Amino acid sequence: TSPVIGTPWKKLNAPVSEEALEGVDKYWRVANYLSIGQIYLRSNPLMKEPFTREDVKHRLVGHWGTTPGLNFLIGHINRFIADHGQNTVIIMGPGHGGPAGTSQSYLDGTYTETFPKITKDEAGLQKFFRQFSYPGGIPSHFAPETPGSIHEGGELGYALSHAYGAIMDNPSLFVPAIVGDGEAETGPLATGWQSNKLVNPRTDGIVLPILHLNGYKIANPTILSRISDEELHEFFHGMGYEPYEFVAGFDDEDHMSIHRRFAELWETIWDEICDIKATAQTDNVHRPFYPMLIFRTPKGWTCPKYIDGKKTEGSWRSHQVPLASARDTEAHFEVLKNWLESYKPEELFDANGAVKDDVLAFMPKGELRIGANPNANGGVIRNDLKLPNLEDYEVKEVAEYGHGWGQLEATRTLGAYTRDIIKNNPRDFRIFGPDETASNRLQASYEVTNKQWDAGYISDEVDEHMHVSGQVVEQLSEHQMEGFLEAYLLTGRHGIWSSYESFVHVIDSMLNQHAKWLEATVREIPWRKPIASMNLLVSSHVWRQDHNGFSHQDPGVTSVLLNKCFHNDHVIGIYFATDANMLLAIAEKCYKSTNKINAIIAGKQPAATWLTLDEARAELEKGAAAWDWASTAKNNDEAEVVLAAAGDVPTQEIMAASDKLKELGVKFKVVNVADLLSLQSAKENDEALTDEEFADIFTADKPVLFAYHSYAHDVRGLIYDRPNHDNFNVHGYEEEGSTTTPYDMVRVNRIDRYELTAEALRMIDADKYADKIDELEKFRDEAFQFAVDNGYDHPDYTDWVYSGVNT
Amino acid sequence: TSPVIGTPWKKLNAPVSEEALEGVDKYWRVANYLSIGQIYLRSNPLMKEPFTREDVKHRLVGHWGTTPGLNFLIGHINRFIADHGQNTVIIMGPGHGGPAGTSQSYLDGTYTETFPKITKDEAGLQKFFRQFSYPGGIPSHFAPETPGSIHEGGELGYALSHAYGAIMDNPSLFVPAIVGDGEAETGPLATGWQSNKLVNPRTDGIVLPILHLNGYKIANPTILSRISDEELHEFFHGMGYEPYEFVAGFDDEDHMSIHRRFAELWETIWDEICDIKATAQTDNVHRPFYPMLIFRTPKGWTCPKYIDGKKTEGSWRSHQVPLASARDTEAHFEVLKNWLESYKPEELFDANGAVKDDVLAFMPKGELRIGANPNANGGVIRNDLKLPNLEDYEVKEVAEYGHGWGQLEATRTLGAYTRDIIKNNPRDFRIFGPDETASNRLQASYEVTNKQWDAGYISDEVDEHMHVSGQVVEQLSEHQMEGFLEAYLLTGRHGIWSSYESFVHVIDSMLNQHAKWLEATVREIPWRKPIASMNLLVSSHVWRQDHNGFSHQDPGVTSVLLNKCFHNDHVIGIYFATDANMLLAIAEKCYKSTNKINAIIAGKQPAATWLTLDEARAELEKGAAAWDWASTAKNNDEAEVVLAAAGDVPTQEIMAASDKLKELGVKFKVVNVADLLSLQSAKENDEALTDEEFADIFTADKPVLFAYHSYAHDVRGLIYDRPNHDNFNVHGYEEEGSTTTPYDMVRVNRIDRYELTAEALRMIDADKYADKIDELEKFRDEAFQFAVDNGYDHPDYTDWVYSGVNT
Ligand SMILES: Cc1ncc(C[n+]2csc(CCOP(=O)(O)OP(=O)(O)O)c2C)c(N)n1
Ligand SMILES: Cc1ncc(C[n+]2csc(CCOP(=O)(O)OP(=O)(O)O)c2C)c(N)n1
Ligand SMILES: [Ca+2]
Ligand SMILES: [Ca+2]
Repeated sequence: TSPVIGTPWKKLNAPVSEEALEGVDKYWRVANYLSIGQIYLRSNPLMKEPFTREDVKHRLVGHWGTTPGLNFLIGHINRFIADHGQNTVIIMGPGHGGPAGTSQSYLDGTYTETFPKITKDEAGLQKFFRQFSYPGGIPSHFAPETPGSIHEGGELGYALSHAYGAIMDNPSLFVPAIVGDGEAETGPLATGWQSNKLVNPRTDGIVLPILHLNGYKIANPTILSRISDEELHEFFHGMGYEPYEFVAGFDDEDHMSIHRRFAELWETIWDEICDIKATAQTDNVHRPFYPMLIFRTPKGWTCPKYIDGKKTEGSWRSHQVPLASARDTEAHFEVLKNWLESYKPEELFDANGAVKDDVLAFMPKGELRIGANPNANGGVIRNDLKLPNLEDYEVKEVAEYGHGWGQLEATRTLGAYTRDIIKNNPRDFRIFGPDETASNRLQASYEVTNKQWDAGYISDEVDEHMHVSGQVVEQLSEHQMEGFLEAYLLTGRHGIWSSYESFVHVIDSMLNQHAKWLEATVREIPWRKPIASMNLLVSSHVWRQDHNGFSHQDPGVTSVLLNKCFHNDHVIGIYFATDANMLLAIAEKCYKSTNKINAIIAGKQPAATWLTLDEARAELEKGAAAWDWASTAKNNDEAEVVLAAAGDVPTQEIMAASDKLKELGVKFKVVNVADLLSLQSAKENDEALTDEEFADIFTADKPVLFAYHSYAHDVRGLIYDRPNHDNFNVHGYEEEGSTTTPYDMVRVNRIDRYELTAEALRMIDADKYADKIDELEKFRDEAFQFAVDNGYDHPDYTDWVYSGVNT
Repeated sequence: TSPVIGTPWKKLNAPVSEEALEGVDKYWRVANYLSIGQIYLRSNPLMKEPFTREDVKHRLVGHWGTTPGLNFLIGHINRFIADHGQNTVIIMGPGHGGPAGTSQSYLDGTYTETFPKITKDEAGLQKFFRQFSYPGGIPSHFAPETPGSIHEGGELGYALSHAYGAIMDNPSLFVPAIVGDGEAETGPLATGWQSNKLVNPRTDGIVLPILHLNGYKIANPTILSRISDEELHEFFHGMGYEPYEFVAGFDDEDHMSIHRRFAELWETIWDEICDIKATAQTDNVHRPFYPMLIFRTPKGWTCPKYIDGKKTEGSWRSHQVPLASARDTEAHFEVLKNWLESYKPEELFDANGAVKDDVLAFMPKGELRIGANPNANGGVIRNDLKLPNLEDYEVKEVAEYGHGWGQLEATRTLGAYTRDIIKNNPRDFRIFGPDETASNRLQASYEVTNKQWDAGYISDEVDEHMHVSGQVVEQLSEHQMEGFLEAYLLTGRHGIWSSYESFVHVIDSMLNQHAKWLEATVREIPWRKPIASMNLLVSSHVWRQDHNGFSHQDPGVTSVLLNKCFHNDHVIGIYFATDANMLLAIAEKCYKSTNKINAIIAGKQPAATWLTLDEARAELEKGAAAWDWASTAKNNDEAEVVLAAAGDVPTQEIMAASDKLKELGVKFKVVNVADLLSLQSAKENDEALTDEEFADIFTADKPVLFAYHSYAHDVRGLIYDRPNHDNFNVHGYEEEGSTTTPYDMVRVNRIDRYELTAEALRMIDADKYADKIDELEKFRDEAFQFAVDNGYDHPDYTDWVYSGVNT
């Protein structure tokens, strides 16, 4: 569970001291100086004579525009943290403001504690400026290499989904979430505002949304800066917020007047947030209007108003660098010098290059610091879940009645197990769902918890399994559900979410950014401790989207995840729950895992159980296993064909084909694949089957019929350098299907049992079996015609039960 | 359950027809005519010449002031019921407006269907005017003898508690509840207004409170008529009502315009109530402001404006009769004649004496009639409870280890039993409690239902066992709990309420009124089918109010109920649950019971269990038993003294005395009274023990030591004519006690085991035993001193178990 840090939700009960504001104004000046430093200077950080074009970087990389606004807010938030003792994480939406985030960590001391080479003197300062967005150095964004970051802000949109995920089950946590006014135009951001109806002010922390209304994005004004102020205020009132607006920097008002006005506005906002938290201890079923701050300042604030007779301060022109070169002419270098000199660094550093005591006296200490708070390194908070005994959830009937028994909905088993994990790990585990938790059969969790809902209630006849507090959250937004969970994990908790397989593609780009976050962490951030995995139940999959049709038929997230499977990062898991027992073995491995995205493809549709839990754990350990109890061949040499499957439905059809092939006395080895990456080149993936183990399972020389859940391309790409790879006949999804029957779905994708049988016969001897083949092909048309005439599948398809069952 | 009658919550969707409103004014006129007739005329209803002073009544008995106003309202309600098809019960707050309710029943034709002797002609009018409030006739109030009444309104103040009880689990029922402005000054009424936070507009019906603001009570203006209209409006709004005011009859405005205005306002109020009922099918968690009608009309409306130079219309002087006598002078007869003529009775009756057809054409028919509605005759709705199996609740351990076993809280047993009653009779059974349901140990109910609460919710940390709908209701008003349950039974449902014994006295007057309702019903109202019994758990009793003290120590309710045990009405049960097993037997008896007020005196303290369920049934069947197993005497001749207890605690002390009498070789009978009315004079009660059965149990010649739960005066008055009654030595509560120990409570009322032992010896041989008697007296003064010194009771009192226990 999240730790209670400092003295939360405390009013100052006194005006902000003048000496604190002089601190903030000094922070701002030194942060802006460090920020311009990182962008423009390779050397001479303090402009010791001689200071020349030689000291300026050859390529200017990084963003000024957003930065001075961020520096202003973080200065004021640091003052606020020290005065109040408030557990604070910032979300930097404008992640391209990376200079503001590195400057923060430097100034609060966490940069030097984390990277000892980066000292507090002229030497460290030189290295600090140079290394920014520099080969062999650190990124342009508020990346995971930055202490204080749980949000890089590279792909804009997720500032609010992450803020709200961070405060869930974290009642002492305050999150200023700084939202770009351009970011506000993305879809993900636009729905994120609505998150204030899915958090409770007693059991969760508090998000303060801050609209960085600097008027501009890259090359355009922003919608929200160019609509009437009355429309802007209404918009945020209508999303359940109390909008405050701060305007500064558009006139000659002196900086200390600005700090006084801001510090007083912030404390008035803070006082309302404390009354919300005090009220929540008595009444947490009435949703308050949560403050938010419209922060309207000029983009590029404090840079030169004009450069080359073009407007730069208060323009889109300041977004990257207001001055495109400092090397090209004397005059341009002069501009950089007067700009850097405008902050008066001579008042900010002592002789040996360190920031003066009186610049940092107001700052917070120890774990309250932005860069040192454990919420911003949630692995140090993360505990192992108390897991219940896996054996308690096993489908025992496989052992009694034998392989292929029953018509169980596999995902109900993961539902029972996940229920009891929530029972034993209250406040540490959450399920998210895009209005699909029940549809994906995880509703067993409602036995120990509720859907968290902090909008209106109306009736017990409709409002089932809802409470203002609960470990399940649903909104119809893959972006919200991915976003919430990501931040929950990054702040040291655990969970899972489910989606219909086709609509996983809505958050492909979020999976990408989270993969990339994890790739960077395992590679080069050993201080950033492991977080619980992002566990995604991919269900209501293509083969059984026969009730919804072509729109809902796309297993392609497999292809997308395969694009994050390099360099032995081991940050991606792709699992095919063959059955309920294999789903348990995968759930066990995923729930115990850290630093991964786990895709678990599992049918929710009635299907057979093939494996005992013991057999499934043994198979999962390797990723693929021969099924000796289903093989007719006793060794590889005897085997005329290999029948391999990956997925509940490809396994059903391959297992049905095996039975028809066994009636013709064919010698065939059956193979199951639960771990896609177990098939990956041994050269790329040191956890994959060895080429000797691969050859053992799939044989060295025989024809392999491979029925795959997703697109054949997936497998054909993975096994390019595997032994016997040219003898893989890989059938998968083929962009065929509609509103039809389960049999038609596999038929039309040439993965139905009758086709898989015919293909095996073709691969053994098309001549010897030309007749049986022809008969199979005629049966396929017969079986379709049956569906069209009757409106359900032929009973040969429907009523089949593995020969190996005793009924 | 309560039946769905007519087309409930229907909008009219058109103006009221002129024809309908002509109807209502005729109704008003004829009902004013029938009402003055009942008060003043013994003969010659239609004033056929000669009409003289000899057609008047000698004694003028009945109330006018309220009646014209009631007649106006009832008329307009009948128009409403007929146009809409609305399930409707009225509550006549000013029950002294009896003439209005009888007038109603005659006109709707339920009077002639119930009393075929009272026909629709001059002959029937003559019987009808005579019979009213007249020897060997019918009462002055809206008594139970009147179809449409479930509320006499003799004892003012219960109008709203009855209205709100009536609507509970009755979603089709509409209850216009007419409240006197004088009734409003009473406590029970003043608190009754708040019942709108304890009812739900989906699962319960609607009460429309109508304040009959006629300006006056008997001799005084009413407070609510002489405060500003602004305060009046704010008052009702503050109590969660939408107040509507109708002012009429204080100017020369024509009757037909008054009708037009009123019907408009009525249909506007009805449209609101329909919108409330429609909304509630979707949102029944948000409490609406319920409409209420301030009806401001002159008291005595349509009486002479003056009589003998005294203001009568719009004055307290019309309260009874504005015409003090119609026989004292001729002038006074003229005033009566003129008054009766101003309704133009020749337009209302045909020369036959039938009320014409144009007068009733507008009226409701069938079961929608105020008279015919089954909710006003609840017995016709009353089903038997599906009762669970009494054996399933038995304390089995008395068989195992013998009489006197355990320290169980008896009320917990009653509570598990009643829990299962609710579970099996959903929407048919209710528990009421004045914030004492848990304190009296009846909270097992919370397993299957909740406390009904329709004010605000705030937190799951305080709002336990509470839903907007449930079968348990709690307010800190004994008047509300008693009132709600009364109306719940009258409308043909079942329930129980519990109270601290002392505080049952708050509602003595309501026990009186309901007993009298039941007395009259069983005597001469066979058409009024039998209603479920008013079952009252009387716990937290005098002996174990050692924690609260003197104020909480009053078992008087027994004394009060005995004053309603006559004529073999059998409308009062007074039971003492000896233990949990006696309580189950007493409970089943009460829950199957009808047309009774059952008072069940049972302790909630840890006590011994004396009887199996079979010994309990047996003992309860007759209402007293000899405990063979307890007696040392094997017959009545051998016995030296009879020990008798009524009540758990007297039973304990008597049984402990019995063990000290046993260890001195004394021979004694042990008797237990469970049903107090079994000791009643067999002259007075044909269910009481016969003088033979009595003398058998209590011997005919032996001295009887009687430990009585309550005041000794009770038993001393009940047995005045019983065998061996002068030999009864009755110890009971004697207004001694404080905040003290359990022993000191019995000690200071001379009913402790040591005094009971001493008295048994004093009644055998004051002299032979003067050494044991003196020693017992010295231990009483020595165990009290132990308790003062150590603050718990002497181990001899505390650790005692009956002889006949243990493995
Ligand atoms: C999803 C996405 N689309 C496009 C971009 C490219 N992009 C990066 S910064 C930016 C403008 C952002 O402006 P705003 O949020 O207003 O930031 P600020 O003014 O604070 O720099 C754009 C289009 C992106 N990073 N992410
Ligand atoms: C508790 C109680 N106290 C006193 C009375 C005696 N009583 C009968 S009528 C009456 C006045 C009632 O006036 P209101 O309710 O305003 O009746 P209305 O004006 O409709 O005649 C009184 C004091 C009573 N019935 N009940
Ligand atoms: Ca911007
Ligand atoms: Ca009155």
